[PDB]
Amino acid sequence: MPITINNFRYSDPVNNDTIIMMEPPYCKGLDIYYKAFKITDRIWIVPERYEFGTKPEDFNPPSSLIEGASEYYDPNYLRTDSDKDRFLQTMVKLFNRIKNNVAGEALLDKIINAIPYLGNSYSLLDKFDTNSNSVSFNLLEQDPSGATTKSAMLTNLIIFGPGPVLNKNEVRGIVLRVDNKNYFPCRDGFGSIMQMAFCPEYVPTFDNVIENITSLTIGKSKYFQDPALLLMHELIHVLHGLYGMQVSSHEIIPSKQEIYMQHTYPISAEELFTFGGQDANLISIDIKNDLYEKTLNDYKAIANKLSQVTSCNDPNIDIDSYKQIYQQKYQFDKDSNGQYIVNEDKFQILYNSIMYGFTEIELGKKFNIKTALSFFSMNHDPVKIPNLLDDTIYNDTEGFNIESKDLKSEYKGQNMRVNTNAFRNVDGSGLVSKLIGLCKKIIPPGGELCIKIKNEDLTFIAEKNSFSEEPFQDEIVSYNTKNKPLNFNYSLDKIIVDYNLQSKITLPNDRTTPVTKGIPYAPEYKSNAASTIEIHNIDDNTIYQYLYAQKSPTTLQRITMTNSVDDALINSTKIYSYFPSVISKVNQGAQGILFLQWVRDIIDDFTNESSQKTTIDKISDVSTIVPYIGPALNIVKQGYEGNFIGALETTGVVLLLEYIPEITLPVIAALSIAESSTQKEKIIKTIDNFLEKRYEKWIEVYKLVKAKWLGTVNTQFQKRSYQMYRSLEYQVDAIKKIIDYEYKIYSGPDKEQIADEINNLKNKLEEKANKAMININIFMRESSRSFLVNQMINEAKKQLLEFDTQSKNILMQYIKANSKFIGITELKKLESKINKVFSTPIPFSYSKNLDCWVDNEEDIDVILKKSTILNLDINNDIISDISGFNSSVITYPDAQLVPGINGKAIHLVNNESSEVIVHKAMDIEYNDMFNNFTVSFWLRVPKVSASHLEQYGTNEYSIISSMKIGSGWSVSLKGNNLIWTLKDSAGEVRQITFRDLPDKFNAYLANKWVFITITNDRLSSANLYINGVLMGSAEITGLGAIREDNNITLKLDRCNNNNQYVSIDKFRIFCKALNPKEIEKLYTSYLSITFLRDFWGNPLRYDTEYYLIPVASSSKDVQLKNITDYMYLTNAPSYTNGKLNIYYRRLYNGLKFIIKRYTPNNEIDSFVKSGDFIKLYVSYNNNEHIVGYPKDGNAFNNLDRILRVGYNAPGIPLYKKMEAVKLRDLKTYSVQLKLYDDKNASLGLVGTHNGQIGNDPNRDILIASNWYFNHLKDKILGCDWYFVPTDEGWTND
Ligand SMILES: CC(=O)N[C@H]1[C@H](O[C@@H]2[C@H](O[C@]3(C(=O)O)C[C@H](O)[C@@H](NC(C)=O)[C@H]([C@H](O)[C@H](O)CO)O3)[C@@H](O)[C@H](O[C@H]3[C@H](O)[C@@H](O)[C@H](O)O[C@@H]3CO)O[C@@H]2CO)O[C@H](CO)[C@H](O)[C@@H]1O[C@@H]1O[C@H](CO)[C@H](O)[C@H](O)[C@H]1O
Ligand SMILES: [Zn+2]
Repeated sequence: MPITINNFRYSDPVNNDTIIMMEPPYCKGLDIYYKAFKITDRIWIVPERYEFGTKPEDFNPPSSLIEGASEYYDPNYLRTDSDKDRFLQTMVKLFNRIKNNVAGEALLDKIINAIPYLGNSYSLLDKFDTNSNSVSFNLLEQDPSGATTKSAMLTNLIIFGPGPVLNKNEVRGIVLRVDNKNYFPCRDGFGSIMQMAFCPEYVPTFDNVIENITSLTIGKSKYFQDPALLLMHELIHVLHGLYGMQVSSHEIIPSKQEIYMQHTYPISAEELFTFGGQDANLISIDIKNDLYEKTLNDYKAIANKLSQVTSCNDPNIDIDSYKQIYQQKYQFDKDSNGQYIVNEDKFQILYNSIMYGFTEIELGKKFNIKTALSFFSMNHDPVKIPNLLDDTIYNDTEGFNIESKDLKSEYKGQNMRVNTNAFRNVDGSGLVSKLIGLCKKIIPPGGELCIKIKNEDLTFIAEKNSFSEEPFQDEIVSYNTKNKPLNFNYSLDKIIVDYNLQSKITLPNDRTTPVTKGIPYAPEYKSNAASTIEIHNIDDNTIYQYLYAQKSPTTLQRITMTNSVDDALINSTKIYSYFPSVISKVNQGAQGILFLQWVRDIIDDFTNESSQKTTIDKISDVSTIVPYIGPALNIVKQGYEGNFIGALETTGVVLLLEYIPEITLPVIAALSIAESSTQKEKIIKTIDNFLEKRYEKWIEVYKLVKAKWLGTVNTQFQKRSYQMYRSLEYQVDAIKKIIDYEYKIYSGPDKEQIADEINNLKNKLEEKANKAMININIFMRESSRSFLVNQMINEAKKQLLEFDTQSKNILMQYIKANSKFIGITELKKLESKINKVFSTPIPFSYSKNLDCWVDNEEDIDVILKKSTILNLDINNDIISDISGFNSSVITYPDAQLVPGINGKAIHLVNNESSEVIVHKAMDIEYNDMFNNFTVSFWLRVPKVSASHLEQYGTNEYSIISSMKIGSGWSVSLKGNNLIWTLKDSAGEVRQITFRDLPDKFNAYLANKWVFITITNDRLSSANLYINGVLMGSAEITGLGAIREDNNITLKLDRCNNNNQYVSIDKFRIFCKALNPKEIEKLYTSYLSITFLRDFWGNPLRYDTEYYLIPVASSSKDVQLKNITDYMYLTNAPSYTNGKLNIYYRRLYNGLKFIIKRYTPNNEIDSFVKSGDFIKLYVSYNNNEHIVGYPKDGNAFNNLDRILRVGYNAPGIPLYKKMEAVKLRDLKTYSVQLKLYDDKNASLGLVGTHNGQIGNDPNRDILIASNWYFNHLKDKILGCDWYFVPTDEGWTND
């Protein structure tokens, strides 16, 4: 099953197998050859520049660009044999990187097996034709004689070095010249040789600014991209091309009229599907049906075409071999006559796998590589990665993000501020960008002031012509018209599951007859070179002057801040600012006495000013408004100067846009019926088809508006955040340059003492600028949402309501015409359901679908998924919402991460910095107010000591709360009592108080991971569950509206004990009250079997001391009789406390055991996986002694074998090979242990047998026996063990 990646040096000799002299497709018949290397089955590498259709002068750096982002040019790259070996070795390493993750392994398998069709639309119908440069390349071989032989070879991919532009990779199918037109076999189902132009050293950079998630220690920074993910991105284009599904229509063209509009190439639908995520919805659902149908016809043509084949130009080609291979590729079936036919069910699964399965984003997650969030996310200058072949910089299992160097966490290996060894800045000579000029008329104190703006800083505004209007035209319902799908998507996880099951299919030999037919026509290189700049002339100051005014000079000079934008543009020493408080304190030349106070007062003013939030009652679905956006960017209405909040009350969120798009829609034509010939059966079907196509209009039109929003509205709100981030950074850079000047002027005694606290206050500026961006991103995210949900979607609804009433006339006149046929009973019943349907509008969804019912009981996993509105997961030390609604999450400096039930968990200590905040998305803002809901999470709290129950036993502290004013819900603790509280608008209160059990070894709030679930039914009661079992209940009826805080806060609040902590994992909210059967499935979903677990519920680890306790006899510890002798059970001591109502068996007595790997490899993991072979040691007198059974040693009933600690009799072998497993009892944190001999025979599971050895007393002695294997379904069993390590959260009293 594993795919083989070949190794070679460029200097290795030609062998006519893995190393050849290739004549590439666009050189066919010219007898020009290049050394080529077979990286794997059907993939070649040619270390040469992609020079096809070019001239030498195209490779030099031009003066400017016509379109797009920055481009790096270097004609000397990949010239020498040395350069070529370097290129070859880097590619091999990147292919090995891809192979070593199963996601990437599945991608490579699809590409290899998706062989092109031996033929195309203009080839012979009865024949397979290998005589085309679309499918085959020639190659020159030698004999021992020295004479040569022209053969040919079939292939899927050929990888070349980069063309002129080094940082823009390309994938292209071979083009054929037919009737003086370009024909692409990679576009109508057949496929072809795909040619890639690739360069691994030069990569794009992106940043962190817009992201919903935010850490305050990470902050905002730039990142560079992993070459392996860039390679995989292009391999997705190769995959589409090979199945012949390359999309080349319905492009998104940028408008380029105004200054603010970005100049790019048209964005293909190909690119958007490959990148994935939300921006694949720029293509509206109707266009996806067009593309699906196109490919369905193309494949049907091939199924017909393949059937006619009885010959081939190559005599050696076995015709029947290829037929079964193409049947497999295309998922064709056979009719009983013997012809190939398209099964449409099997087609839909194949089509979605290719177009919507592999995407950059989804691969990024599987590989732990950081990606951009949107396609329109800002690119910066590319960087160079000149040490990919150093394993200390980039390895073939983690890339840059290596765990042993602490660079996996928070994707720090890609972070340009942290990992400064891994990159170098690109040389200035070869880098070129599109700049536009902007000149303004100014009065002398020559004629003008001109600035240059970068194309990357401009905004993308989509053309109106780029979006469909097919949902507005006439649509004819009939009997035989079909249902269209409204979901085009496919799971990468499913693709992996499919890849793991599918049986191997060997391909035929890829050597074939020579290529003589055709003429090579290489497409000419479309140059992006330019000689001049576009200059714009506007007399008013735009946003671009307002940002340029905030720039500081690069010189160690005194600076001042002003509120006059025209002054700051002229004077080099002056800077624009929009914080009045900050402007005063910095401009006054600092005080000689109390200099530290002056610097301290700068920070207080910057904090007060930059942190300002507000709301507007008339804009009810925007939680956060930042007032200073107007003064900073010059977004202002006339007669509202210095009053941005009034300007927003009057105009609405549309004030923030730089281009107002037309939101009015044409009339949606009513549904028409063409069904004259009618039986009674065919009428009822035509009524059902009429209702379905009516439903499909609402969804089609909704998704059309969303597409338009994404390309024309959302892109404008996105840039405003970058413009604010740039602005806030300009202000921080200035204030620091003021302090740097005034520090060097300052003359006092303690200058050297306070030095580091001055640098400590300069750091606090960037902290408060990042906290400001949290509000600004919430403002732009929710404004952009409000314009979609309200303004734009109301236009769709207006036309859709009119579409309903017009189509109801047409439906009930068709009913009138054929009303007679079973009237009395069905005509009345059929009319009743129609009036129910058409009266109800269909709701618009901005994110996931609010479905909190789900067809009575469809399926418990589906019910749980569908009803989820919040779900916190922790990936690579980042906490985020994965539910679908994508609520913003804020992680504060001292929120800590610890081992969890399946990954890592949140850990909260008792100070104000230890905090996690979820700002609820607007879609789920008020779902708690009147409706049912459920909250679930794993909890772990330490055993409260006898002292702290006396001190802090009456202190109630909350740990999770939505409460303001004070209304909401909260989870709180008080001594050993768990408390759920529910409080409404009018001050009504309902609580559940759960008294924990006195036996702390069996208690829920005594240092163990336990699963909490709290349901809330408004028409009855709220129920508290722990591990799926009901523990408490309280009545919720007679309770009004609940009006929460917009943030759900995870924090220790009003807790007096400064040493208190808790741990919370998998925090989740559902929009309904779960029943016990739904809870049980939720509880057990988290209990995996991959990793074993300790007594506390955390992952069991190697090289860690553990005390053993048998589950069946939990009041017993393990003791040694003597070294080299047996182990046995003893009564463990205990602690009782009458007045405080607590007691427990004392921990940490008995033998210390240690687990080690039986066959140590070079792993980073210290986690014990189920099935791992292990060696068990006892740690006695700080020495390690092996546990095992000696050959023919003492044993009860000849079958229960007595274990021996550190046995070493000279001759006799000791069997010590053990296997750690989890065979039973999934809810308990126990593990079993199987013993083996030298020949791999089971000596049994480890447990105990009652008896006697010598004249010792009667003891439960430790043994190994196969007896247990016939008893694994018993409720209690003697082979289950707790592994108990010492923990901060349990000390004996
Ligand atoms: C109760 C007991 O002594 N169990 C130990 C067992 O002893 C054997 C006989 O018990 C069974 C059993 O219950 O497992 C009886 C079944 O009918 C047998 N089933 C079959 C053949 O299909 C099994 C089976 O033979 C074995 O498991 C082999 O794999 O054994 C037990 O009744 C018998 O006792 C008397 C007998 O009553 C009488 O004729 C006369 O007095 O002689 C016998 C011995 O005094 O003895 C059988 C063998 O000695 O043997 C197994 C061997 O692995 C265990 O030792 C088992 O004790 C369990 O051991 C566990 C871990 O080692 C753990 O300590 C449990 O708590 C013990 O019950
Ligand atoms: Zn692409």
